[PDB]
Amino acid sequence: SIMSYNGGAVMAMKGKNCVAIAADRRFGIQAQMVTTDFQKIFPMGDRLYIGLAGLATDVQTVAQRLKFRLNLYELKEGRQIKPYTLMSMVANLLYEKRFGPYYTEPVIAGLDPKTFKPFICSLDLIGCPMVTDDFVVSGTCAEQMYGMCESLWEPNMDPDHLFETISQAMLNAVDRDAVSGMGVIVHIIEKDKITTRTLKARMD
Amino acid sequence: TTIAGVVYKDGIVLGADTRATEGMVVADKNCSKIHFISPNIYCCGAGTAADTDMTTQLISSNLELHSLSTGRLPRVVTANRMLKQMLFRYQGYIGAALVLGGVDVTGPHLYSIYPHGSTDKLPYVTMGSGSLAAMAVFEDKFRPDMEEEEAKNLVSEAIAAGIFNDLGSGSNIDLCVISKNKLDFLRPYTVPNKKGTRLGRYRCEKGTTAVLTEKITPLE
Amino acid sequence: SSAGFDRHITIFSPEGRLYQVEYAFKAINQGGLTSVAVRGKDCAVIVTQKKVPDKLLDSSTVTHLFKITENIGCVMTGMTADSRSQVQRARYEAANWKYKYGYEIPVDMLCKRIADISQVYTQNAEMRPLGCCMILIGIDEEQGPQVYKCDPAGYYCGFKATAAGVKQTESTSFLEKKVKKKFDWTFEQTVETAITCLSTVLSIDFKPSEIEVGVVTVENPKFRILTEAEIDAHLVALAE
Amino acid sequence: TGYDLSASTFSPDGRVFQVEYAMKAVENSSTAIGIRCKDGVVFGVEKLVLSKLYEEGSNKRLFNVDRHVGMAVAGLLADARSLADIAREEASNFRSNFGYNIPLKHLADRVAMYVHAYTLYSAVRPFGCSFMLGSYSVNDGAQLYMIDPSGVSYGYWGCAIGKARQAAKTEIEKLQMKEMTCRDIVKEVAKIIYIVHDEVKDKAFELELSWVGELTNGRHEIVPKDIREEAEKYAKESLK
Amino acid sequence: SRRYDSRTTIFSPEGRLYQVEYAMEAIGHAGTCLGILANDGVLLAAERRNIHKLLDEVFFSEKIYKLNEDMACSVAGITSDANVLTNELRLIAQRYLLQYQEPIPCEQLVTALCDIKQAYTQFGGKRPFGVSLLYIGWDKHYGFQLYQSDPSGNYGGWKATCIGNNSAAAVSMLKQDYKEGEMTLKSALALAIKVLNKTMDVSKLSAEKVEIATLTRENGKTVIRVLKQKEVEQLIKKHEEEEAKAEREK
Amino acid sequence: ERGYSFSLTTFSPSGKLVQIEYALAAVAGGAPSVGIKAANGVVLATEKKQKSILYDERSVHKVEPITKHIGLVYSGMGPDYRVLVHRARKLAQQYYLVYQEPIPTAQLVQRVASVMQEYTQSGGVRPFGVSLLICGWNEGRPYLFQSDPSGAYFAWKATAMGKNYVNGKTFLEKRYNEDLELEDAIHTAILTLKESFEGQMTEDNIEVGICNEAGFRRLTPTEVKDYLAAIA
Repeated sequence: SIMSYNGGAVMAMKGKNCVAIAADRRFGIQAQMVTTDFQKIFPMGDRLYIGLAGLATDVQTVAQRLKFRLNLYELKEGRQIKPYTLMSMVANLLYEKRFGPYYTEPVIAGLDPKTFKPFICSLDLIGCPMVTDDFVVSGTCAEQMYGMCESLWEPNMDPDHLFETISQAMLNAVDRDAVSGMGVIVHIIEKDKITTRTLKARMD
Repeated sequence: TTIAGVVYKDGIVLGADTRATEGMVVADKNCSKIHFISPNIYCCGAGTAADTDMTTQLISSNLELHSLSTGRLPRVVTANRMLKQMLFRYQGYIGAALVLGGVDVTGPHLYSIYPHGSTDKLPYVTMGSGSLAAMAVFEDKFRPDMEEEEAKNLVSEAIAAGIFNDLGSGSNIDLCVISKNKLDFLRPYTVPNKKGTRLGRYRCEKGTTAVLTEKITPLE
Repeated sequence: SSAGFDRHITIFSPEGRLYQVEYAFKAINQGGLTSVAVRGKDCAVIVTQKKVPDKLLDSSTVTHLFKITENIGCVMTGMTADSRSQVQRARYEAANWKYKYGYEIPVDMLCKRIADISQVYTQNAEMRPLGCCMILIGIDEEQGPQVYKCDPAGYYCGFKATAAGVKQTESTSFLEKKVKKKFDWTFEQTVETAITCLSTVLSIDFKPSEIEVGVVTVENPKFRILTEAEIDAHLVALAE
Repeated sequence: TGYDLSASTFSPDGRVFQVEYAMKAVENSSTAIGIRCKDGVVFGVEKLVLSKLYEEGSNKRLFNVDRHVGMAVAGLLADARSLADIAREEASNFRSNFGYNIPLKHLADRVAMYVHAYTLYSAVRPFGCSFMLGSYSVNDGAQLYMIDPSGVSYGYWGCAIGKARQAAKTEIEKLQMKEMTCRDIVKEVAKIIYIVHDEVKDKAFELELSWVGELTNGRHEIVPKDIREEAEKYAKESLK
Repeated sequence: SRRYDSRTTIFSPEGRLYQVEYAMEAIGHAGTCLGILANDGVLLAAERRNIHKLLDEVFFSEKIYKLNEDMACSVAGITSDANVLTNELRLIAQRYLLQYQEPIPCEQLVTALCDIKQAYTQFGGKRPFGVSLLYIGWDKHYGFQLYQSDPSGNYGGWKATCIGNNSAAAVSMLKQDYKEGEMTLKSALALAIKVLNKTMDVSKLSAEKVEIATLTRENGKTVIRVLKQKEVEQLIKKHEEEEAKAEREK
Repeated sequence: ERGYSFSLTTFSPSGKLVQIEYALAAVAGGAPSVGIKAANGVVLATEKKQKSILYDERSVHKVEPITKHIGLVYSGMGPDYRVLVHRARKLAQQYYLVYQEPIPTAQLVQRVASVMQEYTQSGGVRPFGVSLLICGWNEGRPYLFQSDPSGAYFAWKATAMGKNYVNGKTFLEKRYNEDLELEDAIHTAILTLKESFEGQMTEDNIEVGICNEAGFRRLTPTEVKDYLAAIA
């Protein structure tokens, strides 16, 4: 398919007071990789990221159009953007191309800019929002990622076991996938600091 | 997806499930398919999820603009006229199955709107994939001028019929009661299904994952 | 005083006035005509004379009473050509309410549409501001009868009994002495005051041919123009 | 002065002089009258021969808008042919959209709004024309209308346009109009033209007569003019 | 139709312009601003024209309009004529970033605005902008920069500047007390308190009447600093202390 | 039209804009009004006189809502007020269609004045003759803003527009203070309205709307007659 042209996987997971997000590193064309440093997670302010998966054209395109509208919003207002406000912003930007759609599926993770309250959501390729309380996934290897998080997620989790759960969720699901792999980067953010780690995966 | 509605002797009862599928995989266990339009009119959606969301916000924006200009309460025939005229112009490319219900000065009114522009005023309607199961409950057990608790028994029975018979449906049951003065919205009403308990401890402790490179960035 | 082109187009004076619109208020007065509206407890009455100076001039093609919709009638003052072009604006946007919104337009919502149009004539500075006046009646659900007035300046307000034309300052001085002294308004109570207010300002005691009476009542909400026979019935009724 | 330049500026007493100037521009033209009997409308236009100036039959001011609708123009000439092109165009769209013949009440209203539209802007001038509208229908009767340069349009039983207007309508009301057949009126209209316009002003004049009615099956055409010749014979019996 | 035109496009019979000179004299009244750099960092001096005691002051930002993560401006002229220009110039800097994914250099942003301001003077008879404004910013090629703007679409590079007619005498002070690369950021600040002491005829230099905003270079952040009202007051008391110290020689 | 598009407002040789100064003269001859922001909500009060005993009072309104938390009054000319109300009604909706969130009160005044400033620079039209007062309790702290026909805008603790607006300006400076309540603010808003009104003050002579954090609310003539006890 068009979604399976380059492949990819984006997973976000809500913890107790922190939130974690992870993605793979492989950039390829249908059988043939090119590099292992293709960025799919982009910062949108502090304590709030966004992940993109699908066709690599629309990954680099939407992440610049969203950054275009974001800097105009944070200069007309004095404050930063709320996570609900960004979800309504992205859903507007995908619905404008209703019939010539972008081939991407965004994942938004972040905290409250006032409290420690986390937030996760994911959207369709035409812009239907969907908020949950445990996890959201996107990419080609979706069904393997549902089998992990339905069997490993717990409600109230410290940032240590949240890191260990989302690590085992990615390393078992992406290695089952063929067109995705070549390393996994994990962002785990909280109220006071941002921790970014790279995992040791199978490079085959 | 199974939505339904009925008109009892004083108002309108709407209902739906909260499952939103994707292909053959359950994507959302708790969706929301009953929408706000005005303080007296709600609407239930079916079909393409983004097409129902972006349409129901535009009409609710226009009726807020209309009623604040008139200074009065909106009418259900106004929202019917906007939807059948908008969807006909887009020639059915916007797939949105709708159930429109509200209480006016003239009383309760119920409509069903098909994604081409054909509209029907009926005392009871069903839309969605499992709409055939709920319609068999309606025709078997309808009588005119029911009470409120008799009608709430009927809709929650009909939505549950689409839960246990259709693959695309099956979750918690929403309800809403719109009357001449009272407005009730029940995001849980009946939980028919649970999840079983986890038997095996699967947790390995912190340190069972190999990490290549870490990075710390403090904030304020 | 004159400054720039304040006497010519729609710009501001140094005092804050603008003269072209207040030149338009006495553009009504060359018609030589006076219209009277009176709202009662369950009825609303328009009354207006006409002048037919020629025997060769017809009788049915003179009347200013203009049926807008089945429930809304109106009367026009000012010059004739600006008055008639105002009417098809009102006829067109009354029908658009039925097509866009389904139900019947209120009498108050129509005067918002008219006065916002007449704003733009004032608001833009390359178009003539249509020196004619507008008076509506109509029945509303749970509100009773109504009487409104639109202006070439573009503002509207409801009334209880308000005349227009040439003789406002004499008629409204009559009605203020008439309304506020605790008068109960039946059907014929409104009609008898509608003739005798005009019959004392103009001092005529007329034949039943010169005047016209449009009526609406909450027993028959249709707008209705009276016949000279039943006009003569009410005319000798106040002749005790 | 100072306020009479554009057609978008009001005078400081409440009127527009550009419309006022174009009205008496119509007054300087020759006399065209009109009248209706109980089953038809009779037109009559005096036309002036200057010295020779044309093949007789040139530029006749009795136009022909529709099969059952006729004109009788006066005032300026070139703008009258423009209004004839508007009125022929308007009756075709009624035929195409609605599928039957245009009523004369609507055809007067659609033209008069178009005449009104050139009285509001500084980019165009008002028309310098005035005319008549005659028709006949078995479901309607005979109707006769009249449009000024300002845009006021209503009915008459008889009217006159030109220099001789008030002096020409004094003897129109002397006739009976209800009981007459139009063939009697054809030789009547000849003498009203022939009484007025003494040859002190212009020595040579010539009479046209147009005629629609029940005898003409609703269709509009000219009189048999060289045929039957009872216009000029019966008119020149006014020698004393 | 033709007699109502104002003809704000024809030259003067002297052989010069006629309408722009009327516009440039409005800038000298209603506002007084300046900015000074000589080393790492740059300041901006503002002045409250309306200082009435019933205003909210809840914007928590003022004439200093932060238009970018590396630039801001100080405007003086017709007030809401700037709000057209500030929203426009903010988007020119942002559509550059969409095109290249690299921050806009401070030079060619000013050229983008000055082509817009000229375009109303070239053709149309549209009323020109009665707006002059300043520029501060950091780039990868020259570091800290100042730019003056004109209603005519003319600009230039500066190191000490002026807007207000009261600040025409400040140019005489800025020729007298300026240095060549010795901007410790207390010497530049005490100079700016010294300028607005003599120029602004409001006595004793109340802290609410003025405003100072600075831009310092961080590691990679380019911190734009709008300093609060407490440290204004100790800077005024510092300058009042230096005036009492310097008068001991007399 | 034809495409003339030339602006009728140019600079003076002194360096001023004359038509904007003349439009402010029409604002100063308008009906008096006042607005006070006191620590929990904003109180707006206008001065509505029917010229005759024949007018209806429940028809024409002055305190006008924009959203469920944003109200707006004026002092100027009547018909030009209803233009930019309907403009601002629609303009609040495109924020809500995009962001799915109620628009902040500072965000309208950015956008409403941008409509109003560009409208003066545009060709072949006069400026408006209406000043505004905008209120709203967005994010706890309430707000009170004032625009004008010159396109500018400000932010007042308490101010007054209309006739005798400098006399009520000195009155609000002495009578009002830093903090009050909502009920104290209505008492002094009528006290500055009684400063310049006519003799009798009834439920129809004035008309008052308020903001709360519970939302924007317009007062009915019952409670205004009820608050008219201990007048001014």
